[PDB]
Amino acid sequence: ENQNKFERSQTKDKKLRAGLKKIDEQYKKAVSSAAATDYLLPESNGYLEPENELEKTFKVQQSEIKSSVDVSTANKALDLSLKEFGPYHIKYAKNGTHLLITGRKGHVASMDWRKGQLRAELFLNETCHSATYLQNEQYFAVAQKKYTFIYDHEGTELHRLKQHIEARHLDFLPYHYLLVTAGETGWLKYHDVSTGQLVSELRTKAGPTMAMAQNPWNAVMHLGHSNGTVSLWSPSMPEPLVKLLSARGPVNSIAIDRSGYYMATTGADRSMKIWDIRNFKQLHSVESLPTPGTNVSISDTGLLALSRGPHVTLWKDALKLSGDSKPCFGSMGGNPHRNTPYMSHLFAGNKVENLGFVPFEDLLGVGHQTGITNLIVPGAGEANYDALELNPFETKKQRQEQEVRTLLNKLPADTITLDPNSIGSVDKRSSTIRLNAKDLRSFLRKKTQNVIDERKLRVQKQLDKEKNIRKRDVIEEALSRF
Amino acid sequence: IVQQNRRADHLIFPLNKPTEHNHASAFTRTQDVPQTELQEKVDQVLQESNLANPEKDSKFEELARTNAEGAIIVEEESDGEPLQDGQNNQQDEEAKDVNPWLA
Amino acid sequence: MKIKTIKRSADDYVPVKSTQESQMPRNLNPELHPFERAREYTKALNATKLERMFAKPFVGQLGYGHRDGVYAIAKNYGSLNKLATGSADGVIKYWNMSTREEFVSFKAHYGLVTGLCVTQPRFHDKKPDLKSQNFMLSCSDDKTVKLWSINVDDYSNKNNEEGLIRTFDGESAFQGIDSHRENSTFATGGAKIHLWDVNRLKPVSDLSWGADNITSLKFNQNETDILASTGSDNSIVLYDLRTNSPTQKIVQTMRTNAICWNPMEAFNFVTANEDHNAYYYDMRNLSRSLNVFKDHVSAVMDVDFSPTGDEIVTGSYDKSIRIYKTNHGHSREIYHTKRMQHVFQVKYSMDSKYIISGSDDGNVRLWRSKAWERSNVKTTREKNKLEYDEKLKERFRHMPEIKRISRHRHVPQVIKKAQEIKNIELSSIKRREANERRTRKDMPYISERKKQIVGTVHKYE
Amino acid sequence: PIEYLLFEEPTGYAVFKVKLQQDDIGSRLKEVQEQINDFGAFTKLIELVSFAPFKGAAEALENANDISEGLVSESLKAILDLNLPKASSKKKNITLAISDKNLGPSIKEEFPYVDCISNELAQDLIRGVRLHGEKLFKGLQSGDLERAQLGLGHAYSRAKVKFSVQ
Amino acid sequence: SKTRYYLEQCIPEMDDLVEKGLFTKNEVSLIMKKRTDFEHRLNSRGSSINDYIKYINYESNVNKLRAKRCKRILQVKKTNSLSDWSIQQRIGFIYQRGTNKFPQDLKFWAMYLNYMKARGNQTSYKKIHNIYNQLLKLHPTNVDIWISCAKYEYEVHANFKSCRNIFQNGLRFNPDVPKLWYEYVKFELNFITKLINRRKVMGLINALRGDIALTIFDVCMKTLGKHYINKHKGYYAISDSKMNIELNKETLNYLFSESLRYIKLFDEFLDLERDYLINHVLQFWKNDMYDLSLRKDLPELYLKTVMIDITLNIRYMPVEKLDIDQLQLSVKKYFAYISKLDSASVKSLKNEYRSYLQDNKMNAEDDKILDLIISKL
RNA sequence: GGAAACUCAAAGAGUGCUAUCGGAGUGCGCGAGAGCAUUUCCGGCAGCAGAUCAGCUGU
Repeated sequence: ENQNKFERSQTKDKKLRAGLKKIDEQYKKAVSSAAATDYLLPESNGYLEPENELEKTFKVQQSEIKSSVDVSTANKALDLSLKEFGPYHIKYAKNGTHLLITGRKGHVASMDWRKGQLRAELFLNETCHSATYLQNEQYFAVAQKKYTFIYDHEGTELHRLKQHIEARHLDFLPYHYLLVTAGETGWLKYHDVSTGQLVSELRTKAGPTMAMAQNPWNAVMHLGHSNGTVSLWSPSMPEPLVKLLSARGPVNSIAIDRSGYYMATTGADRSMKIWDIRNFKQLHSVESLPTPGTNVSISDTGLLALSRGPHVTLWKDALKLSGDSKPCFGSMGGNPHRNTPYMSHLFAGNKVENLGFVPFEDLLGVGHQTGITNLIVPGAGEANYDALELNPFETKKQRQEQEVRTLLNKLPADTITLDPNSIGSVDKRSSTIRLNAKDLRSFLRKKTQNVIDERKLRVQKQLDKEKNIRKRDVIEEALSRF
Repeated sequence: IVQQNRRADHLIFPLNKPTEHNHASAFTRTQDVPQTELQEKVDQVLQESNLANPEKDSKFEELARTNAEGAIIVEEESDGEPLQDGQNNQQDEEAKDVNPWLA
Repeated sequence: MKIKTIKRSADDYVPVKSTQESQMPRNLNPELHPFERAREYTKALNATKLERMFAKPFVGQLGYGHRDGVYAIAKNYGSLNKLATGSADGVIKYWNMSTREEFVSFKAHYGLVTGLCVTQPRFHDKKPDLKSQNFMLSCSDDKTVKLWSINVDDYSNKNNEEGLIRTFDGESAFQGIDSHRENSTFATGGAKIHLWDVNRLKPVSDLSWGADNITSLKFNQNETDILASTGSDNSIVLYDLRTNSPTQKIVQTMRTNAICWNPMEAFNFVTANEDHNAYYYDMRNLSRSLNVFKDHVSAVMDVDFSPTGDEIVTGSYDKSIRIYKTNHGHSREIYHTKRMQHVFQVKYSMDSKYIISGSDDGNVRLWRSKAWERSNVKTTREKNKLEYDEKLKERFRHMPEIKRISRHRHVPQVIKKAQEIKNIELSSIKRREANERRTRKDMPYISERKKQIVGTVHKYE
Repeated sequence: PIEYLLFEEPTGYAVFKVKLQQDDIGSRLKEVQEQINDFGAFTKLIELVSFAPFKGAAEALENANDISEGLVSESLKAILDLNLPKASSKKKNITLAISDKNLGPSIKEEFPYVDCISNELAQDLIRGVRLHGEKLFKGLQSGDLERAQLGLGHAYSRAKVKFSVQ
Repeated sequence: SKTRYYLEQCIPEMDDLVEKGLFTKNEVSLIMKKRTDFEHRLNSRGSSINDYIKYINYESNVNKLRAKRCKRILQVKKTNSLSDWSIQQRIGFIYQRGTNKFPQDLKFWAMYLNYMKARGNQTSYKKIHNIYNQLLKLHPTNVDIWISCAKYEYEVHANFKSCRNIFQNGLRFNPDVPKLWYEYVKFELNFITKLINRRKVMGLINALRGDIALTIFDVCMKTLGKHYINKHKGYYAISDSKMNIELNKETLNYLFSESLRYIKLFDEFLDLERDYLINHVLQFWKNDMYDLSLRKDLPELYLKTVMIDITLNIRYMPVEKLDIDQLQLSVKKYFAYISKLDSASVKSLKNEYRSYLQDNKMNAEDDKILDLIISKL
């Protein structure tokens, strides 16, 4: 019933036939006994249902959902409204514990939010573009004016970066301990934050990087230029790994599902595209949205969210392959075969700056001009985190244990292709029928070396000539043999 | 036997039938001789007059109006005063008889 | 309108008391565990690096060694920690390997001792008192085969007949023995092979093909009534005591030093000869050596199977021992030390984890077979970690960088240089064979598993 | 083959089933003979399966005198008759890791199907259970060991001296 | 962990428990998270038998609810699936784990034994023998263990050879409690009465005296005397004449206080050669130990032996005319002892007069007689 | 300068804490099973009936 989520995509020798039966039987048994775990999964996800026809799902606002929601989630529904520094920006941590906010004037605050524990506030006097955590509460990087800084957990300036000549799109590849930077110059550079080494400096050659997302599933970096090109990169090849034509003009935002399959992308020509990634098929377009949506994000369940400046619009289940789950904007003519906004919120006069879904709770954080606001959204959070990797109930001991284990299991930087299941194969020299060899005075020294080299060349030429030799009218018939 | 010894998936090396004996329960005398003086005196008394299932089967090989309601206390007394091996053999024999007459 | 939102509730996740263990809630989704193959690859690479970090194979000597280099080692088969070593100036010793000391010593003979083995010898006019004293017998080249008791505190049942229970004496010399493990019979080799039992001073039977000496023998480990031997006509002979006769004979290209049966197949044996490769024969078809283990540089002085039935220990005339698996045909790995010269006798112990090697310097050293598995009883999460990353190394052993980490050793410079020149000689002779096969037309593709056999009585059936 | 162990203690007799085995060949190694010292691995190796306390003080003195001359007594023979299984002659005879070769023949005389053993493996296994002491017994007693062994020692000393208390 | 392993092993019962419609997914996730918390509390660092008890209570109540929803929804009793024996298998695992991790609490041991005796219809007496033998091994001293499952082996299976075997094993294990000896005599008399009733049932449908009880009485007397003496005099055999003699008088007093309890709850038993084995008791207490106490200390004890030896007959009849008919024997022995005693004569006179007063025509005249006339007329 | 540690964070040592189809029968193994496996009573239903079980009634 659930084995598609857990699925991982005639011989002569009798012992090899039995071994193949054993290994694919073990594959089937392990997939079934892994799929029988969601019976033991701890809790169920959330939902708001229409339960009628007049009760639409997007005529529901924060007052009634905060009334009929839990007290703990209602008190999680924060508003850290700050006005003396500029249009704010969000990044929650990898687990949903810490929050990192950034004003465009000078403000950078890294803080718990379910506890009132402000653990690193720092003002500056230069425009801080964005910011993101590295692995923990411990180290967080800010893409400042013209040098990216990384900071300790209390606020001491750990490192200016000599490289990264400027920066406006910066995030982290977690299992590799990589920091990825894209700036207003045509660069994209990788800096490992464990060894401290730079890894690659990929010249983009496509103008300034307008937007960027990260794929979680294979750690490729998704740039989006002013050409409308969505390119995907990795530090193997200096060329872009693939390119896409998403929108026309520039693309202002791009966001990847956590399963790596789906890509949402919103341009500047009032256009949105939904893409498959593993087949690169444009799934469905969305036109007719009134203003070019500046930032799109995507939940952990498929519940995406456009952010058109004053509006934020959340569509539930708009990533199927059908033509029904195309995200529309209004039910016309009595048509229940559309996809209206699952819900929506309209802020007053402040343009929303960026989104971000809280990882393991049911709320969408959005940052704008006057500060932060979280939105209670019932299905837009993964309910049941897995405690061996992410954990919203850490201690010091297990935080240091996860630090030392992931630093021991740092995947090397070469191992991020387009498909990370492709490191076990043979190297494109397959030979399915494998030919296993069964079924086929210094002048004088140099001169003698040249003699032996010329003899080896002549023997090679004669063996190839013999190989080619082995692998290959009346009056002239009378006048043959001469 | 060596051929299917190289087709099996995990070989747990106690291969043959090992020493797997149940522990000396308190119900069974181990070496079948009196150890203590109490065992000495009680067995030298009980050498002569013991119900070693022979008199039990001979006096319990009995068990219709008596089956319905006439011997409603006599059958209870007989089935109560029946001993262990006599009761087990009676249960097995009556179960086999009911298996023959009710299939 | 019906709404809901997930409830962490902070009691089924963080505990109520202090001492109980917090929950590790669990979701087995390939969404939430993204990099499967690269992460288990890097766990395999860390497994290989940690195995190289813990590759500490040597465990100890025992005693101060013998006088002048061992030449025969006999493990017993009932108990675990008892091991007899016979050495060159007629000195046999019976070691308790637990405390790594010797029980008793004997000036056993005058000349070179040649072969010893232990027996639980059932006499007919005496009960086998084999839970209080243990019996070993030893043949030398001064025409004597002595059978000895040993007082041993393996048990504590009793409370005196220490040594030299009896002495069989032979016409010619003697070259080796082994004891048939049932019914107190033992066979020797010398001028021709003889079969004694311990109730006679004279040989019960004589079982040669012709008048040719026999270098070594070995009985089975099951189907005990047959045995094999090797003589300096470069020949492997089999014998069957049920028919009381020799039964087949192959002749290889060089002299077989030490044969050894398999204690789990009962019809396969390994064969260690002076050409530098231990052959592995199937008995009931002796036309093809169904494996050949081909990594030494000098004469292959001894081999033995582990009682788990799949690992081969071998010890060369060059100063090195190797451990093979049966199913591969090349070396798993190699031990060596500066202070051992010319290892002449190697034996697995019955624990199947410790190989007893005996050099010519005098010492009887010991080694762990798995050079990284320690011997303590480990906790269950540690045993899970060890078996899991060992299975990862086994599954990923074909990747090139963890192959080039898991393969290399510090092979001593003598063995490395001589194996390098042997490799360039073999490549040169293969090139000349390719030229000759480029010319000629009637040239058989001679199989490597049948390269060394040059003759078989009872040719084909 | 060490599968039952007998320990004698100044509150009572204990008999331990040996769950898994000790490494015999490497039994002088550091990484094996620190496992006897630490506790988290010794209870992987030895569990308590019987503990009968002699309760009379004079019967404790009498058991101590019979052990100290190397002779079986009523309580020891009682718990071995209870705990030690009749290993039938098809399989083997049972083994018992006792502390001394003076005691050995006197249990082999009385029980035929038992087989005593004291090599250095039984020596350091009994040493490990002596070191860990009370924490093996998991609460099957009423009274600590040291005051009881103080009284038993003074009584055994006076019974050896036959000291005139007049 | 291993808590993950136990929780993952309990998944197929909820699998078929939802596959048949008697439990939907919401409440089965509810019981699974409750069992998750209970099982981590069970496998904590320093858990408790209270936690084992209440987890067992949770599993028994979810079993009762599963049977109730089975007889309500599917309207069948046994679903012939994995869903039926799984909860009892888990309760067996929890009781085995609790008796391994906490072996000194007989309350928990007894709850395991009562649960297994109740489920003997599904899993027979071999598991009873196994857990009871390991209980006997881990607690040889506590005599209530032997008494309880000897009562089990006699009243549920009635296998007298194994019953006498475990009584003799326990009596070898601690021959210094009075209770085990006395209840062994009680079981031995129950067996001999059931055997004589078998003989009477043979006679109804138309040798073996109390020598077993008398021999175990004799070994009871000498062994409880010796071990009471060794319970006193702790480490050093006390060596002074009057102290040794007075402690011999003390153990004579305690030993006769046990023998009178034997006479009491044998007179409640009697139905047999009651005067035969009571006179064996009194022949032993005539032929005394360490002191020969008839002319020595405890003369009140000597008077009580004389009183029992005289009033041996009178303790059985409601028809006291037979007591007056045979009272010539009682008053004849009474005169034979009054002729020997002087002030114990007076106390014995008061005792016999109180006995006849508790008791109360031609024999009442001829063969005291004042009370005999006052009861006859 | 003395430091209240009850504001919190990063760390270092010492101490203590756990294990790895169901009862019989039936061809069966040396008072006896640790298992090989079922159409045999079965684990279908209620009633007599000694107090949720022992003997039966059909099915």
